[PDB]
Amino acid sequence: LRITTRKTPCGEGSKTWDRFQMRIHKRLIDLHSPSEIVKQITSISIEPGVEVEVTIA
Amino acid sequence: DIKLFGKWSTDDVQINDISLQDYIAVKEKYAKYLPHSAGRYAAKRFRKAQCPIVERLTNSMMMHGRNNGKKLMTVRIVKHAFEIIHLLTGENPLQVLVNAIINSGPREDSTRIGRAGTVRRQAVDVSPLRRVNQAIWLLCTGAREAAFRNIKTIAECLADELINAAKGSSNSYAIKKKDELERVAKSNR
Amino acid sequence: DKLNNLVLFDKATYDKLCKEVPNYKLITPAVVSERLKIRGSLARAALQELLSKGLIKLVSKHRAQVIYTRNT
Amino acid sequence: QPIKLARVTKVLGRTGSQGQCTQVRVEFMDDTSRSIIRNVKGPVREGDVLTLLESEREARRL
Amino acid sequence: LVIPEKFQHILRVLNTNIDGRRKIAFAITAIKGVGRRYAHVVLRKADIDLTKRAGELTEDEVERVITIMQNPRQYKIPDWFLNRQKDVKDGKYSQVLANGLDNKLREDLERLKKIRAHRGLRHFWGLRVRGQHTKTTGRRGRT
Amino acid sequence: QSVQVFGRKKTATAVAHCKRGNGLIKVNGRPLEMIEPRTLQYKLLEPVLLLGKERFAGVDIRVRVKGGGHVAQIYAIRQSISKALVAYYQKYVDEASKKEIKDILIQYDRTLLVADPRRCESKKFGGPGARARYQKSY
Amino acid sequence: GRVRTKTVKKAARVIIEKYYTRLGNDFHTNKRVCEEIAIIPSKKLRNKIAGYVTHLMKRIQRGPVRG
RNA sequence: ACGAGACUCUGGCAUGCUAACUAGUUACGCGACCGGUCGGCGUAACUUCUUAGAGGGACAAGUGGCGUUCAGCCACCCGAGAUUGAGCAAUAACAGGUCUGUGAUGCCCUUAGAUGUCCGGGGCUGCACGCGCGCUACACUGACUGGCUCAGCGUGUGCCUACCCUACGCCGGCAGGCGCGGGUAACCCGUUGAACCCCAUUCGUGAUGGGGAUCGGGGAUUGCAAUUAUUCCCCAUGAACGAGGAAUUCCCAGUAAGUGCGGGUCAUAAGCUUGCGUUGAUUAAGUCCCUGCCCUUUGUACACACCGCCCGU
Repeated sequence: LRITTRKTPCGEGSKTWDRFQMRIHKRLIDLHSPSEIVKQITSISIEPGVEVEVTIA
Repeated sequence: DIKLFGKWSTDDVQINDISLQDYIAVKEKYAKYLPHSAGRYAAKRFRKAQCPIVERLTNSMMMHGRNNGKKLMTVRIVKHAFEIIHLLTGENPLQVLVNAIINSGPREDSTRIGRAGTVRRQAVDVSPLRRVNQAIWLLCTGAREAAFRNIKTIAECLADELINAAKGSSNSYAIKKKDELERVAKSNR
Repeated sequence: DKLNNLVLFDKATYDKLCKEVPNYKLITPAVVSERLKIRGSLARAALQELLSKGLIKLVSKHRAQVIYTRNT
Repeated sequence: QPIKLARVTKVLGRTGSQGQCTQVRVEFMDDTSRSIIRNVKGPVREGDVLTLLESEREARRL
Repeated sequence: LVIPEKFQHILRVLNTNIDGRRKIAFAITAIKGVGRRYAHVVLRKADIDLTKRAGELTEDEVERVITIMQNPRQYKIPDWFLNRQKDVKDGKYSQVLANGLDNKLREDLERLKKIRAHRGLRHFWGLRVRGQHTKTTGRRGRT
Repeated sequence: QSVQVFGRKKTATAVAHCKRGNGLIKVNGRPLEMIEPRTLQYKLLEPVLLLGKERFAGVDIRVRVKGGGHVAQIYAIRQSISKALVAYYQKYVDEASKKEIKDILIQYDRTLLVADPRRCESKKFGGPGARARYQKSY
Repeated sequence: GRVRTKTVKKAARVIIEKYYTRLGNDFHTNKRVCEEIAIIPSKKLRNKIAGYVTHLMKRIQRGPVRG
């Protein structure tokens, strides 16, 4: 997510541009398991910063 | 057994100048079917002179305005005007071009006066590499000015300018500017 | 007012168009248009007509760069 | 002046207001007893041959 | 080839100073109402050999071209490709030779100046109105 | 089944799927000579006459190429073809012939099987290009 | 420019001084021993130190080392 | 010790590894002639192209030359690469800009204009004018159906709001409307079918098919009215320009230049700007000549520091 803004809060100076970058990473796993076992598996150990979603395939 | 394009041979060419033969490449391993190869010649010294002479000559063809960066158009206008010189003369175009370069590459001209000085100019030897650079530049520029404001189109001015430079006709821009450079060299002793 | 170059197949056009031109190896529309003082379009038309007459073989032509090669 | 080629034998250095001339020792392959300083123009390597229709002039040196 | 009779050098459609050396559809562009694209369409519809100039042709071709020109609606030319479609006062019909309707489309401009309208008076003053900004115009040869 | 060899130039990339055959060469629905430019055609023909038609007579390689630009799509077809031939020979028949063809290709063009590392450089603000800068008045 | 920095030069000096016995004439072995015997947080810095280590070893092969 | 470097992200190589019906390479029922085009399919060889995850790889490492025989520089077999590009970036400062970001702010407005609510309309879109960035042109290396071949960055279904990208058929040469919807996205646009290279038919040295107020009339968006109307598809004319006398920006290899696309712009709105591929250069391996800046020595009666100080009438 490259987005570029002007450094100065005014118009004075040289053309200076902040180039802010946010990177988003995606993982997918597909399993053959009943919903109870998947639910038990998911909430066994997590660390803040990752978003986990369970979807029907 | 490599031939330029499809019919030009690289065994009938001879330098017979000894001055600029390592900076002209038509007979050695630098033989190829297409005057379009990009390459890394212009990224280091001692490697810029290994580019084939026809490759450099077609590289310097495009210039001015949108015409720059159209190397394929240069390949077309080089196969053209080369068919034209071969039909006009009947001789091998590569040897004619080498003759034009030998006749057009200046030998001596003026720069700054030795240790220091800028009021006037002092005559010095021209390197073979800079002289082939100058010869190619004059060839291209004379051709494009000959096309400039003229009824005749491209692939003609290249052809006639090259053939006059090979023969020495004053209508050639390359060798007339050559003689001009040596006249400045003489006048600035 | 306007510069005059012949846009018709005229007496000067018909003269030295099929007998003396092949004696010169350089056969291109610009040279013809300069020799007999016509436009480029008429020179291209004349070379196309003489090609259709089955006189001289073709080498190439993109839009206006056409090459004719003799046999003698 | 007699025509006699000279081959580069050592690249002395750079001179000129903008540093474009190059001092280089050039030797004539006729007696190998003469090795004169020549200022030259343009990209000059070591070991090429410089055509010389004029040799009565010398480059500033020493 | 050489035509032995009736070669013209000053071609004339209607009080128009046009060249006879010019190619057909390259000289008839002098009409102040139609030309270029409309001319090409009209001559391609009238079945004229484009590969010929404006002198190596018979009079019938020019006659029928003029007839189809002065009567666009009679010969399958739509009411979208032309510049006299209905407008103020009364709708305009028939595009005729030279400034036969260019005078008609300048007299509406005259009306716009005579009624004292903002757009009209800006047309009178020499200030273009269709969206033209003014920052460097009217700087060379201004009064 | 491919020799798994690929070939690149600029952002373009080409791979020659390889199988036992009789030297029929095809590039994405077309053989090696009907490629459109007809002036870059010599660039595509470079290998097949650089080493001869006989070497391209006992292996069927189909070159699939994905990338930008015409000429950048070239220098990928040809390099992929040459390096696919060299890898096929190396892994199947022997090395002596493979070594001979590799030496031939390198001598003609050292960048015949190595990729060209150069890529378009990023653009920095205050200028249109990588190294060009906006004009200003003093 | 390829001039070594006093950080790389100083670390290579300390490595030669303290761990001479393990260090050899090959660059790659120098890299491995420098990784094993010291905490060098950057692969590039490891490699610069190993290269200076190799050059220093060649210098001792010449004979005396001044530094 | 800080800064430089180191650092991080990037650009390039691993047929080595963890592996992927949101990607393809391999799995075949016209085998269309008796060994073949597929993304015209003729409806379970597994990660090689694609995907950035962990390691590896380059270090002046080997050779030669120069060099305190140091630090290093130059040339080469080899190697993907022998200098990728950026980000950050010290001490001190400038009366540089910003009170047009806010109870984050030190002063006036308190007596019915105290803005905390509000505007119907015009302003920076209009001018005798000089200036600054950039585009369209400078030709027959250019054009007059363009007929056939591709990628790159990356954006997109919204609760302050139909306010998205839109695939497919219907309405018309046209801006636009209808439907079924595909896409919350490597699931759809998209295999992102533009710039280009071609041509065994048509421009030919004009002021013009190299060109724009091609003057004026035909157009319109499930949303306040397109008024010197910043939106718009159609139909000739024309100003002007023959490389632009001074003065000169900016340019070290996928660099300059050659063009198109995507965001910020945005209810429609790119000559701007910010990124992106797309073609590939004679040119430079140098220097202090100019313009500056830094350092050293030197002089100083300056220290508010030469925009200083100071003398006399």
